[PDB]
Amino acid sequence: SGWTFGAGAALQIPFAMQMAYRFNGIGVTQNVLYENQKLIANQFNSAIG
Amino acid sequence: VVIGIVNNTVYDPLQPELDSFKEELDKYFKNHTSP
Amino acid sequence: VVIGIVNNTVYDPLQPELDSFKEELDKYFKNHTSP
Ligand SMILES: *[C@@H]1O[C@H](CO)[C@@H](O[C@@H]2O[C@H](CO)[C@@H](O[C@@H]3O[C@H](CO)[C@@H](O)[C@H](O)[C@@H]3O)[C@H](O)[C@H]2NC(C)=O)[C@H](O)[C@H]1NC(C)=O
Ligand SMILES: *[C@@H]1O[C@H](CO)[C@@H](O[C@@H]2O[C@H](CO)[C@@H](O)[C@H](O)[C@H]2NC(C)=O)[C@H](O)[C@H]1NC(C)=O
Ligand SMILES: *[C@@H]1O[C@H](CO)[C@@H](O)[C@H](O)[C@H]1NC(C)=O
Ligand SMILES: *[C@@H]1O[C@H](CO)[C@@H](O)[C@H](O)[C@H]1NC(C)=O
Repeated sequence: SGWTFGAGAALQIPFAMQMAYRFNGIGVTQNVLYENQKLIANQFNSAIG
Repeated sequence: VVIGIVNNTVYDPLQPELDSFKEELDKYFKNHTSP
Repeated sequence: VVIGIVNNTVYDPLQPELDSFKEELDKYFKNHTSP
């Protein structure tokens, strides 16, 4: 549900779509995420290792 | 490259500036090319 | 439905762009259709 469950009812969002919203608040457009989806997943998944 | 994209037609806000005025220009041109 | 609304005209910004071109184009049509 992302973060909407901290203000009332919980609403579902695809996880790929949700990460675009976080980049939107940072200051970078959401388009850059989809153009680099594959390497980010490898970068993030190996980060926790 | 974008995964999960879908097919549909997008509308330019300038289609009412082109599709609705190119037709007026066509409407004039048909009245203009007839003579 | 909105309370407190007032009366005036929303000056179209697309209008001067087309008007300046219509100062050409509408003039051109009268320049080209008349002969
Ligand atoms: C959205 O609409 C567009 C336009 O109709 C679709 O693009 C076209 O998709 C077909 C098959 O999906 C492509 O045919 C393929 O051509 C290749 C050769 O490049 C051939 O090897 C394949 O076996 C197949 O016949 C067609 O080329 C393609 N048109 C262009 C201009 O690339 C698109 O698939 C639609 N997408 C969805 C999700 O509906
Ligand atoms: C704003 O202007 C509109 C006209 O576009 C006014 O609407 C008219 O109001 C009169 C009575 O006030 C009616 O008899 C007309 O039938 C209305 N015409 C339309 C097209 O609505 C409106 O009253 C004006 N409002 C203010 C606050 O000036
Ligand atoms: C079409 O051309 C005729 C010929 O003069 C003219 O009377 C008429 O106003 C024109 N109409 C438009 C819409 O241009
Ligand atoms: C008016 O039409 C003539 C052709 O009849 C053309 O040569 C001229 O350039 C036109 N006027 C303008 C300002 O373009």
